[PDB]
Amino acid sequence: MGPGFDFAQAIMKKNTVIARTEKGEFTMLGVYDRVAVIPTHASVGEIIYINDVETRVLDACALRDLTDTNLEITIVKLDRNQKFRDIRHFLPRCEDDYNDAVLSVHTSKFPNMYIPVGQVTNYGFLNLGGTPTHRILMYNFPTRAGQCGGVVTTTGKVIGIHVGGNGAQGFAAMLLHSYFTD
Repeated sequence: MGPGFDFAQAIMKKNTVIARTEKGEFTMLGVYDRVAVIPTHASVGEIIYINDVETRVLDACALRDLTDTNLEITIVKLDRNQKFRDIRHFLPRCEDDYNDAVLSVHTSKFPNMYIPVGQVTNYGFLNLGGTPTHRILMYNFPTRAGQCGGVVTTTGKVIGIHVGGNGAQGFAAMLLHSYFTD
């Protein structure tokens, strides 16, 4: 409908796949080469389905900060025959607050879904499903089961992936440029 939705659509149309694990179907953001991200609660194993194709997992790393606290981001390298468009230049370098974000989801359940979530707070610490978690972004939208892995964007920046909610607020794990240096 406007420039926020434009940037979000551009990311969804080229940099997402549908990932299926034993724990469900997730929006999965491809960042560069064969490297993607997914919430750690997806429990990625040795094999994952990518757009309903059986795919070997070459590497999976559940990120933690240097306090050894959960960040809820798993970086996956996929044995796929095709590279993602490199979007690392759209990743923030530092922790920050944002105005006017969009949460975008693409699964069998919720195809072509875009949600204007408004102001995004650098929330920091969250007890996420009983797990102490750092680098959490918060938005005041009643997000639902099926939106985990959703991409959070502003115009020109990919800032996070949706990892949970409490019925009134939604929570995303930050993406930082420093996670994807190679």
